[PDB]
Amino acid sequence: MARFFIDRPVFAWVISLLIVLAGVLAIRFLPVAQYPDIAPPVVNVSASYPGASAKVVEEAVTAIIEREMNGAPGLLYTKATSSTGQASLTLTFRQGVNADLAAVEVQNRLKIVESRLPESVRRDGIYVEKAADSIQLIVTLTSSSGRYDAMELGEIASSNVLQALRRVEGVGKVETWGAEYAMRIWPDPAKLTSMNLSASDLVNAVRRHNAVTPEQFGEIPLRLRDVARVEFGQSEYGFVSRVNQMTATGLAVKMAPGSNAVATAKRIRATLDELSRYFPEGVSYNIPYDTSAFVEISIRKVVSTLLEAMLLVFAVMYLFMQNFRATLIPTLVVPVALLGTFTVMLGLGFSINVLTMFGMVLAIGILVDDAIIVVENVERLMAEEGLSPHDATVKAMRQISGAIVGITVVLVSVFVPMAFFSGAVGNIYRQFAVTLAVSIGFSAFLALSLTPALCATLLRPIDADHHEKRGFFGWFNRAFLRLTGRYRNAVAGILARPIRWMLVYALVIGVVALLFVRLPQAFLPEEDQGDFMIMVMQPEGTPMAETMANVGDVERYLAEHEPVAYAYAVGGFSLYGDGTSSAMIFATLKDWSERREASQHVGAIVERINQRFAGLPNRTVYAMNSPPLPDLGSTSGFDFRLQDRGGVGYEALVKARDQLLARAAEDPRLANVMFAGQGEAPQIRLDIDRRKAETLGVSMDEINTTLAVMFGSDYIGDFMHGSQVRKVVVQADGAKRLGIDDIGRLHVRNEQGEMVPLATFAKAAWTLGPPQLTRYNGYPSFNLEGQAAPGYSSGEAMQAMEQLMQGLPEGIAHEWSGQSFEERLSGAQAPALFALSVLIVFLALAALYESWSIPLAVILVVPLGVLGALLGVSLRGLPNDIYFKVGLITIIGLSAKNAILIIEVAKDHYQEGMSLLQATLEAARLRLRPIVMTSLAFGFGVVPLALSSGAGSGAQVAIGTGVLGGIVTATVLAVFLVPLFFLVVGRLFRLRK
Amino acid sequence: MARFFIDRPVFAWVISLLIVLAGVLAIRFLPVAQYPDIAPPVVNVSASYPGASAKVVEEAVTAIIEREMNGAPGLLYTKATSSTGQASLTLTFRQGVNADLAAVEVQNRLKIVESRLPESVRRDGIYVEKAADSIQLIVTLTSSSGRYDAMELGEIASSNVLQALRRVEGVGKVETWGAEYAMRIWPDPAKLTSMNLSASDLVNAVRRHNARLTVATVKVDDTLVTPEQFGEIPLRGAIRLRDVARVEFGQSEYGFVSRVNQMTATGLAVKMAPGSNAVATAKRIRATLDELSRYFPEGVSYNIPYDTSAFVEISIRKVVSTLLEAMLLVFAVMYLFMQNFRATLIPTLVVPVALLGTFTVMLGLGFSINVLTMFGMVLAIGILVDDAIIVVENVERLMAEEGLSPHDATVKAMRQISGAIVGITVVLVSVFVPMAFFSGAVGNIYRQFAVTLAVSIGFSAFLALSLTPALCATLLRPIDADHHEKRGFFGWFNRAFLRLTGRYRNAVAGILARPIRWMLVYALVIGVVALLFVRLPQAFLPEEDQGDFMIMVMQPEGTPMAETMANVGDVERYLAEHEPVAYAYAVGGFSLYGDGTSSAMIFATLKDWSERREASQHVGAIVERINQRFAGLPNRTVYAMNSPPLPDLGSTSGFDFRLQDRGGVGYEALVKARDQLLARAAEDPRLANVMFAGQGEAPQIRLDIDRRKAETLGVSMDEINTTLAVMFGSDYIGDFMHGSQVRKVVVQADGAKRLGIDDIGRLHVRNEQGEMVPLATFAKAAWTLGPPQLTRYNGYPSFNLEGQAAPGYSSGEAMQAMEQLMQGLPEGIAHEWSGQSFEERLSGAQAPALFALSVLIVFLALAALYESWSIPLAVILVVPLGVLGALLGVSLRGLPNDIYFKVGLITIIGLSAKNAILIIEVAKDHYQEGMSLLQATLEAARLRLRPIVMTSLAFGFGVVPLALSSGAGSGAQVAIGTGVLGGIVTATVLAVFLVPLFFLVVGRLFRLRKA
Repeated sequence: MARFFIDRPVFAWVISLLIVLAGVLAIRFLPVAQYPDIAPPVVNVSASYPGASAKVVEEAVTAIIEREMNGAPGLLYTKATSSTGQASLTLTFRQGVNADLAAVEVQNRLKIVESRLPESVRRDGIYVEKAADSIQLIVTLTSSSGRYDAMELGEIASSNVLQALRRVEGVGKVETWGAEYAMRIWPDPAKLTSMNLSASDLVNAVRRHNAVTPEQFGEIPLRLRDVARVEFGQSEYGFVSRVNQMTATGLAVKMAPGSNAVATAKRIRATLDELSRYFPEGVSYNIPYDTSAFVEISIRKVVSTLLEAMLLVFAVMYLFMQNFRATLIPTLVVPVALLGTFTVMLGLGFSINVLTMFGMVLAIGILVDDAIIVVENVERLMAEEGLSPHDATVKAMRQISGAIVGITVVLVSVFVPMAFFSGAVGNIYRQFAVTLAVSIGFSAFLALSLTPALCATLLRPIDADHHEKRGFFGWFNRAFLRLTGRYRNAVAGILARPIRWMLVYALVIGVVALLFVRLPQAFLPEEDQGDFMIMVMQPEGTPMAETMANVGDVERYLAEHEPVAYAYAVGGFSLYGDGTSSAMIFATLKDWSERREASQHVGAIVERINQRFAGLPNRTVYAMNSPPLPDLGSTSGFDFRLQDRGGVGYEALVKARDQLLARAAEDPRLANVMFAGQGEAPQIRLDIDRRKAETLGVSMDEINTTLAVMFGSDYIGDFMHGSQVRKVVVQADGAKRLGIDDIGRLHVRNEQGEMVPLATFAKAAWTLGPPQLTRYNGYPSFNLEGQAAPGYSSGEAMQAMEQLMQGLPEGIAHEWSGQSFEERLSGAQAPALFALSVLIVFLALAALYESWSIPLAVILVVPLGVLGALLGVSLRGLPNDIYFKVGLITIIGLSAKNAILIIEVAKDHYQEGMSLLQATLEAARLRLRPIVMTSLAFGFGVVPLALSSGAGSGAQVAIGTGVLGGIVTATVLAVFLVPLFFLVVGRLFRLRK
Repeated sequence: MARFFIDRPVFAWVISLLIVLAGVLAIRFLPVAQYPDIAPPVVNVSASYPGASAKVVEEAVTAIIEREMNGAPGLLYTKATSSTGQASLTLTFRQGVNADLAAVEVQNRLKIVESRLPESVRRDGIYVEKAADSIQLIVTLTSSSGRYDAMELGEIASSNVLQALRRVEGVGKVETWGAEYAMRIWPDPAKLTSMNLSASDLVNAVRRHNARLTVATVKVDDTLVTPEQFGEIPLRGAIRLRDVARVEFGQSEYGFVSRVNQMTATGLAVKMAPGSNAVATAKRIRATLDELSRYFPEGVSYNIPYDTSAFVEISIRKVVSTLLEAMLLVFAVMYLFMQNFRATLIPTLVVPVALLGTFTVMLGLGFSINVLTMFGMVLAIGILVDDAIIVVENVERLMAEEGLSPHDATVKAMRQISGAIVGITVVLVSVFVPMAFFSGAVGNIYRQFAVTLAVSIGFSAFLALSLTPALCATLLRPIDADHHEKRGFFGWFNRAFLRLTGRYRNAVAGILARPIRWMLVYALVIGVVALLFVRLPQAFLPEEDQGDFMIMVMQPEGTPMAETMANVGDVERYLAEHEPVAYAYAVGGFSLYGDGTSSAMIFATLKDWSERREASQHVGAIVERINQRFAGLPNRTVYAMNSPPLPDLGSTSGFDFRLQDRGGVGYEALVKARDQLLARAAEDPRLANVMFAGQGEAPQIRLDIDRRKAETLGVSMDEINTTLAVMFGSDYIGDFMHGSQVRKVVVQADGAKRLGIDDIGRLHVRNEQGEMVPLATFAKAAWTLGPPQLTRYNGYPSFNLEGQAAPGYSSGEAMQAMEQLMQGLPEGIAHEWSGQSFEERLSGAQAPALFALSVLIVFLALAALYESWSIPLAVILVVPLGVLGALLGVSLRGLPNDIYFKVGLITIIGLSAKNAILIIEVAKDHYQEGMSLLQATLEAARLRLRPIVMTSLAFGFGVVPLALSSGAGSGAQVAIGTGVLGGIVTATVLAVFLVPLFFLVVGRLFRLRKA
């Protein structure tokens, strides 16, 4: 069809312009994110057994539900956490499962197993939801005047902000982190012990008199305040959200799965604008934590990188062609293909993410390659034979179209298999594959439609002045001619002793194998997200005052030695277990431009935070950067599950856990390996004598009420306007300090009501036990989370954990979860990835060139490029990762292209009659210049990624360095060994001459 | 496209290799089953009202739920049954809806009226389930050491076997039947007479006493809910160990009586997860059971008394073996004729690739590998072989007759046949696709695979138009002079076939010479085909010996569990004496009720078919010996389901007549109307056997409560229920009998053995004050004859009537006749057809319409292929010839016009049509050359003789094994065989002697002329 467009330039221009218009419109309509939809579908099942406690809930509810859900279609795995009187089973389904249909199936199974579950549980009702549990944005209301305090701000948010934020499209759930006033003026057992009451008297009297100030609450006849004289109960600070050492209402925002974070954030901000339009007096919304900002800046940076790559490719193509129009043609080819790729992305639903932009940046050189071939040949014909631009273009098309077709076919074929892979790794592969393949296809189409027309119109007959530059360009031309002569001599040398150089090639293959073995595997690299979390782990049940003081210290440190714009945290909420004395500092860093030095990088900041809070047994303040992929995983470190598949028992499982933790501490590869589960806590066991209950005349439930007045919630009447709370909780437990044990002597209200302290009616034990019980995939498990020590990759850390598991008592498994599971999947997929890519290349070439020998040689070419990629990544110290594997695929494609460039022409000349040796040498010379030109163009197009620096540059460096090294060897080695490969193959298989 | 691939062999090779790899992966991922799911999505709602009258159950549970369900999306119809103590509402949903979403909606609608339902049912909880009552495999653990209790064995199973089986790949559910450990309150029958039972009060005390703290690490670890702890719990002399409980309980939780060959075991049913290979899943289960057996304390021997997977596997084996043997026979025939090993190799390579492509498409669409899929695979391999063999034969004959080199011969042969190939592909597509339009998924599968196998001949349009031409262009080597024809059997056979061809040409010339007579013969063929088609019974699926039979002992409404066990033992002994049963596991309850005391299920696995080869040892005869002879007792209704067909939906002329509409007419009035209607239906000749499937009214006793006197007295109605509970009262439960494990507590008068009948309206009742006053003073017990179960259809109490059409009378005609016979019945009563009747009423004329459409499309396509409006008529006329042989064979065999027969007939039509198209195309080409119609026709007949003979011989010999099948799936195999074999024989002979006549007749009639 090339001739058709040659004679119809207007038609080609029309097609190109239509493509450009479609691209612009698609870009306007295309959603923008950072990463594709890697979030695995997740369904949460929640049940409650108020009449039960921990480890009875697990046996009666958790185990039954998890056994029923076993065998669910698409069920990736199951994590079941059973607390006291509450069971939560999160069933993670594999990527590609309809969340709603999955929830439907879960509900069906839940109804099927409902009968087995305790009737109390059935009446309670087990809920099934699909909401994500990852906070994407936080909202805080701050009153500048200070008129509205925590309770007032919380009421304001609940009245306006809360419902409006839920109304916003794209957010699944808005969680509130505020608190409301209460009036817990109730004594401790020290007070009652000094007295002779079991607090039924006073609590009941307060209830009667309610039917009022805290003083008046205490001053109640049993008007004795002293009997109830305690610290002024006020739950207004109950779950205080500490933003920059201040108290503000916390509004966690969890965006709904499959929702554009940027658009959802924008909608949230607009709704907050309206709420502030109806603000009370001084209240204003101050979002302290956001994720979309890094997404936006990353997209901007990659766009800038793309522009720079385009500039560099123009530079190289000019250096070779040395004429503006000739360089102009491929530069015009580039954007059209990119815009068509954008349109296809919109058609397939692929959102504009960092990965697709990486694909475009890599594409640029591959896109220019074909037009480079076309224009180079047209110029050669227009100079050597002096053909008119039209005639030169026609002849060049006649002699170049086959090469164009072959190169495009091999590239698309190499980018085909990766798309078929599933999982989040499959999604990343799909992004890159779609981008590259569609771009290359459109590049070929333009190289056969637009490029010929431009070569026949834009190109003007070169005169002697342009023919002999007599300058730097002339020097380049003469030097390249000299290099071509030396290259011909070198290729003759390569073919002189084929056995020797083939042995060298086999050595190259061996070195490839060794390098691949040495290179450590890893997942996507870390980046300076601009925000991080400092989990202040505290002893379970420690006074919340200690946690709050520690949080204040953290906030001050972040405001003294760190560049933190927003140091937000929640008291009573943490990934430690969400305990009342557990907090997490959701710190947001300042601008990345301000944070330019290495110390100002988030990693160094976190390291300094750990150092500052090192040597603190009281508070384990562990800082962590935001996970690079917040969907598949939630913790920066690996997710290890210590499954008790053998059923060794809880105590034996704990022994295995502690031994593994000690060995991990010994292991140099591992670091910061900690048990996410909370430690054993003292649990009192009141073995109240039921027969004694019968004798006393107070029911066991009546005795339960007596110990509820001893320890139990009863919210009757509050009046404080601050939060407009009408619930004064009579919780004698929390008020003053009832937590201290009463095993010495409990206090009981007998049938008479004389309030004589309980002597032995309750057999208090005050033992200890686990706060929660965790099972993974139906096996009791302990969640051990660690990280790789500096100088070791994540894959190395995972392998270290696996090795240390060896030696644990039989019955202990090393299950992986979260991002660790995806890393295992990627490591398993990598061999299939490369092997399938090479196989598809071979088959495509075989069908294309109607032979097996030609694809055999082209396949022989690949290991050199693979070698170069490995060499570059090792030299820079980068680990093997998904980006490295994609780079490997690209290098396979480029090496195959460079191989074909020589091999096809050599095959043509050989079939004409030229001796295999002679044809090989002649081809090598003829195709030297196109190979070098295209390879340099592609390499310098990838250079900006390799040399990228700053926020969101680790990924760019990771992919670019490997691609650059591969293309470096995919040319230097190829131009010498491809002739050898073809010669040897032609000797092995008698090609038709 | 042949020219392209002829020039590019490696290209075609690559395409074929891609197809092969895709096929391998598809087979790796394809689901495997016996039959595909055809049943419309059905939701079962079950509820239990402990100790409630059937009429009471209908009034509260059945009616409310049924009424509310009306309105669910695609609710095709609603059927409801109200037994005593439980009710079941089957909601049949129209096909196309997702069963899961329907189940969720049903659950929500049940939630809507949960409150209205009685509190006891609320505690029990309405159970909603997608209809999957398919227990494929059964695992039982017998007391191997003779020292393990049934409940002990069940404990071992639940602890270890249950969870492991749940984890096993492709296991939907592992529901169990084994008896457990539940308490059973066992007071004396004089408890109320002596002092008072008032067991309600003490059981409420049990529930109240069991308590846990509400407030946080502090907790209570004291709760007494066990038989031993019942002496420590306050049970309200009064009842306690400290009070007077005495007789505690026994038999723990009496449950499903599990006896594997009269040996106590534990009931552990297993169902396959839908979409999982049953055979492979069975293998997984077997290995897991091996490991667990090693675990077992040498007394828990695992037994498999039931596994449907075995028959599925053996049938699939039969089919696969048939495929392999067919390929071998094709090799044999092609060597017999061509005598060139490479030429023999070519189709033996081409065919499997097309099969694998069919597998790939099948996986893509979602169709699951089933006996239907594989059986029809064996149908189209002959068609697959046919196209490859005609292509290679045309290539080789040019290499022999002419001196064309393999490449040139391939080019010319493809130039000759390609257009015909395209036309034939289209024709076969248009003859197989219409089968999909049927509302029967059986026909849909038999379409999809056969359609993509004619489009495996379309993959041959990418192989036999691409790969086969390429292979012939390369693998074929020029004939080694005449060395291929030596003095051996091969050469003599070749010479003899040449002589036969000469004789055949002379005979065809003779037939053409007198066309009128042979056309009259063809009309006679039409008449014979018609008459044979008339005299043939209609069926849907031929049953086969699965290797197992199910027995259900239905007994009077309630029989003592001891008596039920006695009858079960009698049946089991009879089976162990006069029947070849490998395993005879018996489980109480189950059957229609599901847990009914009278009901009893016997899963009895037969021996291997080899030892049961004798016809009397076939499952049909074995079931025949049962249900009579030993069985047939008046009260003991022991009936053996004679190998319930996996698609339990096939019904030749079954009428699902439902006298649903009540219109206020009393149950008695509806009974009268039912009797009148069934009598009149018996009288009318259009109708046949008509029965009232509902069980006849059994003796009973009612108790008019003294509710008015209870209003006057202090006796509450709940107090009356408690007095019943004292004497005739059970089904309440307890909790926490063994730790977290939740068991039950059941009040039983006089311990286990009350031994009382006169308790009816005799027991005194102490009032609210406590004064002993017989409720019999005002409450009266009266003998009655009430119905066992109340059935309501679409919200109307109905009498399900099952009938068949009288021989020769149309099913729809008989349904109209049923309606007319009803016409005139008392007002308020109406009819509603269900199941097969309902579907037929919806549409029954699909078949003629799509058949006519297929004929029209074929005619148009042939008109395109021949470039004439007259020539296709001959190809159309060819069709009945093939039908003749299938009809003759099925008549001689006596087999019915089953689905297998019909599909095989369609396949034979396709094969004969392909042959006819080839013949007529070649004849037309020769005519267009200039040769006279007669001579061109003769030449075409001569040429298109050897490929047809080879095709027919290979396919027929491949089909012969199936036509001679011996047990182990014999039914379907022999149906397919008989049909295809007869069609092949007659089709081939009549075609080669008549299609030339057809072309000649058309040419003379319509004045065909040169271009």
